[PDB]
Amino acid sequence: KSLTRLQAESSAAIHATAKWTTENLAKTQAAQAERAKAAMLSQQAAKAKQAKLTQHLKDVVDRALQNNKTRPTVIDLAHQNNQQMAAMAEFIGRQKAIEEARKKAEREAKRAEEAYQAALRAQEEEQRKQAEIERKLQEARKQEAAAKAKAEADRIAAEKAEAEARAKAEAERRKAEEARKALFAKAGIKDTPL
Repeated sequence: KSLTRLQAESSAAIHATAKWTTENLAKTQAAQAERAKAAMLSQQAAKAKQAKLTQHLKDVVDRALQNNKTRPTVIDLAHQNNQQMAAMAEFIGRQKAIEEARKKAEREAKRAEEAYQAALRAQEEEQRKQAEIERKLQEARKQEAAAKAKAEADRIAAEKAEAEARAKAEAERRKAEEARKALFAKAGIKDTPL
């Protein structure tokens, strides 16, 4: 094969690889946009869960403040009677039990708050990765355009070298035939009808 045809095969193979690279990045972009959308969905669910468990904590706090209204009066501590002691002991038991339930509602609200912050960070990270893939995909498209333009220019150069090779061989063949026939014609030996 001619050097121009061999050069056109080399650049066509490089353009085929540039196409594969761009296509791989385009599929990566589409799969990464789906992961970002999945992370937005998971973040909206953690946001809802945080609001729900915060409301539950608020409801347990209101149960405490309602029970606190029932606090009995025990001021003569040296002369407490059995009914006043039972009233105070039962009030303290109810306040301690509500406090255990409030501590648990608060532990759960805090975990849900932390899970909402983690899902916000995960959404941010999937969007960061998506924007980086998009920058690489733009890079892939620019390299592919350059490879396409080069493969095309090499193919046209190969075609031009063959058109020129053919024109030159025809021009040399006609020049030799005319040179031979001019010797006869210049000596006055002329052509005649068939």
